[PDB]
Amino acid sequence: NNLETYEWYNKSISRDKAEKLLLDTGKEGAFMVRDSRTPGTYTVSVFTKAIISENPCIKHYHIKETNDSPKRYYVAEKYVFDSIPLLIQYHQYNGGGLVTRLRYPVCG
Repeated sequence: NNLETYEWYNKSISRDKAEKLLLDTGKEGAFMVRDSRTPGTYTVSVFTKAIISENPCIKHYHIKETNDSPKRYYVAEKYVFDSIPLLIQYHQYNGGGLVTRLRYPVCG
């Protein structure tokens, strides 16, 4: 289940790089992900077309894990999943709060 393969996943990524990659993509709600280390949760870098202080804001959401069944990972003590991809795939489609529920996974 080792992410690595999602336009949104960004291994060894940081908070600055994702934003950088985000600011590069623009897709309001640019979705990205970055591994953490804790219980095994992954990070999700979400970016809202930003180029100044107009409004556009970036957001790095971490996918919390809760002994799957029901699901484990989540980014809002909300809808949890057995993996970021599903957790992401779930946001990318259905609702799922988040800036825009995974508007466009950034892969930089």
